[PDB]
Amino acid sequence: VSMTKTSVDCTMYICGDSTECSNLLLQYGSFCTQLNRALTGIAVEQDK
Amino acid sequence: EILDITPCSFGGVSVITPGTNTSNQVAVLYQDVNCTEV
Ligand SMILES: *[C@@H]1O[C@H](CO)[C@@H](O)[C@H](O)[C@H]1NC(C)=O
Ligand SMILES: *[C@@H]1O[C@H](CO)[C@@H](O)[C@H](O)[C@H]1NC(C)=O
Repeated sequence: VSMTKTSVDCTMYICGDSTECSNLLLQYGSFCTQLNRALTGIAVEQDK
Repeated sequence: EILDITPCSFGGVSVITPGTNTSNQVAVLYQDVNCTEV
């Protein structure tokens, strides 16, 4: 019925403890923002 | 000597708030971490 809810942070996972790496990540647009909302919708549907 | 290394940046931050037309008060949800910042 329920699947294990996993919220993966794409800011920390992709670039560990690095602002300069995250500065290059912002050039990719919503790839971080969109995938984080995709896993967010999964955790919400598992609750529903 | 032997020193264990535990990475920093514990947990995420989730904002819990009612609607805009209700109130502007918010409740911050710290995930999987003890009260620290406050
Ligand atoms: C808030 O809700 C009340 C009651 O429905 C309505 O009269 C009012 O226009 C709403 N105000 C805003 C800012 O949405
Ligand atoms: C937060 O405090 C509780 C108190 O029992 C403790 O069990 C828990 O381990 C603390 N946070 C973490 C992730 O260790």
